[PDB]
Amino acid sequence: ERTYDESGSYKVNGFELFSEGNAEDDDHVSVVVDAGKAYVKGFKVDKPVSTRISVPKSYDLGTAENESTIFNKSNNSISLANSPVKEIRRVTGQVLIEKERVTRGAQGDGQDFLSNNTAFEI
Amino acid sequence: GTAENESTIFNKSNNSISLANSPVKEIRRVTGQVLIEKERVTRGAQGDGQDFLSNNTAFEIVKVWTETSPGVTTKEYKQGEDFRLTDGQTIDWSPQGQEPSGGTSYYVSYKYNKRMEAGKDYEVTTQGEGLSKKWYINFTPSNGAKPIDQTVVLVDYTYYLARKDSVFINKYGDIAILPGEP
Amino acid sequence: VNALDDGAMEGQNPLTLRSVFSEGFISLDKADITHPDFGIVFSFEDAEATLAYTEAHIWGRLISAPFTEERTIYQGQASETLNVNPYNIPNPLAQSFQYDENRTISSLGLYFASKGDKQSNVVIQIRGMGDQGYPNKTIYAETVMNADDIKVSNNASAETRVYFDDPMMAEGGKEYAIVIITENSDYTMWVGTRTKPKIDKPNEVISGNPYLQGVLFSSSNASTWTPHQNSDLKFGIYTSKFNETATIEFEPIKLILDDMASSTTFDQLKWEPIGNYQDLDVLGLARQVKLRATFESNRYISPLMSSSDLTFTTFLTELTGSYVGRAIDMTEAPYNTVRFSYEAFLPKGTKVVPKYSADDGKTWKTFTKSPTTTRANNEFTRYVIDEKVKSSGTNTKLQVRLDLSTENSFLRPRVRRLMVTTRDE
Amino acid sequence: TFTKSPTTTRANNEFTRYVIDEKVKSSGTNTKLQVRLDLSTENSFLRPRVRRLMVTTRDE
Amino acid sequence: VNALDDGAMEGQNPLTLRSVFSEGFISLDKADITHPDFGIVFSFEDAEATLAYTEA
Amino acid sequence: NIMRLVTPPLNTDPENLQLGTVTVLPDSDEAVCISFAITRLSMEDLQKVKTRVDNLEYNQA
Repeated sequence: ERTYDESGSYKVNGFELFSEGNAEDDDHVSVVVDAGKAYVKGFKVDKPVSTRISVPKSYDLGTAENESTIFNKSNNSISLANSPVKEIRRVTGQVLIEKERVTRGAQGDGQDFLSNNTAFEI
Repeated sequence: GTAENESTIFNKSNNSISLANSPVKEIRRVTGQVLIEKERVTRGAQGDGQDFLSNNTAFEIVKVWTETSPGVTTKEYKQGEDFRLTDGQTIDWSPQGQEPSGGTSYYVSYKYNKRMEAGKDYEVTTQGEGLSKKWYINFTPSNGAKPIDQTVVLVDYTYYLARKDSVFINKYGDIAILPGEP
Repeated sequence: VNALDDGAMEGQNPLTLRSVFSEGFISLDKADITHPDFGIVFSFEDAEATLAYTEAHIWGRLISAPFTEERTIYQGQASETLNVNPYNIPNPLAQSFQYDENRTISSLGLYFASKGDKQSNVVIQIRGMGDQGYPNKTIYAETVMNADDIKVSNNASAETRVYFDDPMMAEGGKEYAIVIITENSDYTMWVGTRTKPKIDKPNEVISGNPYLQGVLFSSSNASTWTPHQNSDLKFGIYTSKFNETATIEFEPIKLILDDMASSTTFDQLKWEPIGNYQDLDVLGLARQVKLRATFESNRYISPLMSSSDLTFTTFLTELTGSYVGRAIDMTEAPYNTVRFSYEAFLPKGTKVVPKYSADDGKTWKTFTKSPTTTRANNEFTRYVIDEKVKSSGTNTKLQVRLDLSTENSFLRPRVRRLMVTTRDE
Repeated sequence: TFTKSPTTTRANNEFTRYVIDEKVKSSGTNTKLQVRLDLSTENSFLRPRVRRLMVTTRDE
Repeated sequence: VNALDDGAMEGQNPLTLRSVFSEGFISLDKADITHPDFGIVFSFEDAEATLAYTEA
Repeated sequence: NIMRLVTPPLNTDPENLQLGTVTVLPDSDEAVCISFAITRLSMEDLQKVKTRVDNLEYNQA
């Protein structure tokens, strides 16, 4: 009580963090905490030897949608903003069809279906 | 059934646009090209650095300029030597040309694809009844962001599917039904 | 306090003091003048900042004036005419002066021999005088004078009067130069030169120097000045002494019984019609109410508002404007406490709301604490706020703002010696 | 010569900020300081540049 | 940082900031020009120092 | 969160003493480890701070 009320919690020495990457599990990264001494809540905490701990790997995904880029005929490559890409959900882009053969329906003044249902200009 | 990328040219004369499939359940997404005018941007401390736009889907920069009073252009920066668009997110000042001082605010105008919000950017209505019933995207609200004129508007939405079944009777007198493909 | 006096900042990647920001109001380097809300004007002679008049019906006569002028300096001898722009006529000028005491300059007197067309105008400026006795690039006052305002005469009799929106506070023992600039090559001014005959009295000649403590200057770019020792302009400087109160009266005046009750509900000491409003009126449902307004005067009343003919809308304009300082990058020095100190002169009907942002002016916060007050001088008062802005965590960005607003045109606030310091506690 | 590698922070397109923080003396204290930079090239066109040199010392 | 902008130093027994040295590359007072290895040149407009061309 | 915007968790429990933080890169074995442990200041260290304050004051004069 006296210690906490005077100085609170504090470290004396040690407790350095080091990354080792030991393959104990592919879904974890090993971390070493060096030996060291501290006073927590006024109680001494003396550790003679380092302690090993493991953190789980980060696999949570962020979604990028409608990432726009003007296509240029001169340069076909277009870059993606976010670096660690996992998969591309969809790529869409205006395309021109030339000389598509269509059969006139039997009904007069009717409707003939196009091969693609996303058309917008004839 | 899922209808995706259903495309229709937006006209400034006629805001309504129709959906092809009649029994619409829910509109997943409405997207259209929108022009922001006079967006305030703060210059970042790093010289020749990057300043992030409010919207991360931008694809074209119209005008970058500063003003000390309304309507008076102190300077207009030239694109391709003073700044460029990078990743459709940032105004990159890595080009050799001039740039605002660090900490100063400037204006930006740019085009981006906005995901329209129901009951804010557009309202959904209907005219007919039964099989002839239709669904329309009106873009009625005044403050709502409207698509640029003569640009494509893409609508994703789902709709119900009909089913046709066959009735049978066996030698035991048991009437039964086989469900057909929706 | 030391940083307050620096007044310099680099454009590209400036080295900034960590957890310190101060504004001496002596240079534009520390200010984000391009900000949309920036509408403050500096006064470098006083190291102060205030609001300039902006226009955005009946007439009104300023009866009791808010100050009385007196002509302290006057060089009346004239002999010749000098083109304002001698070195560019096909096929600027300045005149130095000084005072032995602290005087409040209110207006200037000049004499023009000829002027340009209707559309032409002349820019009048007061600039400071550098240690080597030459004009410097600092400008303390500026105004634009149209052709119609410039009176002219063939005997140096017409005196055009120049008024500035803010008064020029001339410090005792310091030199100051009047500067006259115009792009038009058809402007001339009377000048007095030693040993030359007087215009109106050719029998007499100018024996001694016209004005001994001043020199006439000329330049082809308003930067390199050629002195004329033997010559001085014919000019006159007026100084002012403010009085206790000032009164305005408006010409006599939606149905009068509703109207007078409706009007006198709004015309009161605390709404934007500030000051002791009065009226007298006439009976029999007569339409002619006559309004009066009285208010406390001070040394910072605008001469240009006093001289100009008022209206009920030019008067009772509520002026607004804000100071915005450049964003400070406190990455390397995170903070969670802010001490905000500033001196502010607040006439009746004015406000100075401090504000800060920790996100490059996306959002502006306000302090919850009330400032502790310490009186600086008769006008100004020191306001200090010390508040833990963040309860947990630490910010990494700082941007200082001050919001100024007025109820009427004549009474405006003034700020100086802005100092902001952050801590991590 | 300092044994630690400098931590780097970019300043602009050209310049980069180099900072070293090292306990030069393990025991005792120095009482004299003189600061130096050695500059070098290996052809006549491409040359280094330096600016905003700041050195400070502490007793820890 | 403040000392970086001073760029003045007295010749005989100067008063110097304790535990601070900073060069703004704006004045030759801080520099030891007479040292044998001194070989840089100043660009006062940019506050920068660099190497000038020399033969052999 | 993305590497530009990731931050460590915010905690105010008195019962725990923070030793540092471990950042993991997105889908990688690599990890960055930094120690931010609060450490004591002996009387010699506080006297050195007092001396540094005196030097700061002297430089200010």
